Amino acid sequence: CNFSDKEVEDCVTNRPCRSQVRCEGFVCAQTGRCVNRRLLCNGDNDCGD
Amino acid sequence: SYQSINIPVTQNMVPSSRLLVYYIVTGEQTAELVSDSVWLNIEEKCGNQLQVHLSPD
Repeated sequence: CNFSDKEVEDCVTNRPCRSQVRCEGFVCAQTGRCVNRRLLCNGDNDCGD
Repeated sequence: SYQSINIPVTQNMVPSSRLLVYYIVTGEQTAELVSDSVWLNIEEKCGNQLQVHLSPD
């Protein structure tokens, strides 16, 4: 078969969505992983970056 | 920013009252009680406002 058993179309932003899950921790800027502030300066890459 | 403490210093506060302000912040997961307080010096005044005088001064 064609591999494209999947197909996708773009849209306008008809409506907002509440995806903006609140991180109280630090946000690992490049990854967006939410890490607890106690893991800052931890000596360990607990972020990705 | 937050509403100030806008309150009348009613007679019960004389001569002195103490203001303590507090909140609990849940943090990431662990709560902390945060508080501060100040001594408020109040004018010495009577509730009766009683006055006495010789009428034939």
